[PDB]
Amino acid sequence: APKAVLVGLPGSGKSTIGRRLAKALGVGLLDTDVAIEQRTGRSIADIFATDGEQEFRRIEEDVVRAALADHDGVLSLGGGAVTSPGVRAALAGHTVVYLEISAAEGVRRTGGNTVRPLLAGPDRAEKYRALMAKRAPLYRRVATMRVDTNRRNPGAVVRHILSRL
Ligand SMILES: Nc1ncnc2c1ncn2[C@@H]1O[C@H](COP(=O)(O)OP(=O)(O)O)[C@@H](O)[C@H]1O
Ligand SMILES: O=C(O)C1=C[C@@H](O)[C@H](O)[C@H](O)C1
Ligand SMILES: [Cl-]
Repeated sequence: APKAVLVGLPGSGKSTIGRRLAKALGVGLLDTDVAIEQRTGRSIADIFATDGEQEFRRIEEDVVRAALADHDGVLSLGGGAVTSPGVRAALAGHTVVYLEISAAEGVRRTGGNTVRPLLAGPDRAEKYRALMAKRAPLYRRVATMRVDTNRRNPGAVVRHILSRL
């Protein structure tokens, strides 16, 4: 089982806090987004564009289930993995760290638009707040630890988690 599974909105720090937390624990980071682009050989954008979200979500879920069983390090989920109920089910019993971020900050953290199909285009503030409205209940539902990352720097978020594992 992972030492911890990080979830939260795009730009909440999953990948960054993931890396740093893995380094601190001396374990591997598995980043499901990364695991998908390797498993498929495609970008996340290319999948969303050629295959659609439903098809991404299915590939994501399979990867997520395997990671949850096979990885003993830090597992960072794609930002919308929690929208799959099979994902949410496979999370039950795990150490799930919900990185919380305000919309204004999240908007700004994602502002060099990392790809992110679902944040792409203009009206990014609006889209980000709508992602938050829909997913926040889902993150809270799967979370065993909620960490506010709003005015905490990545090292402090890492320490807050480490101290609570
Ligand atoms: N606690 C934090 N404080 C400041 N910037 C952060 C923090 N967490 C992440 N970031 C920055 O925000 C950007 C998005 O982080 P990332 O780890 O890619 O988020 P996610 O994996 O959740 O999309 C990165 O440049 C990272 O450097
Ligand atoms: O639905 C989402 O919020 C996301 C999906 C993909 O772009 C990536 O899996 C990412 O981490 C965000
Ligand atoms: Cl994300």
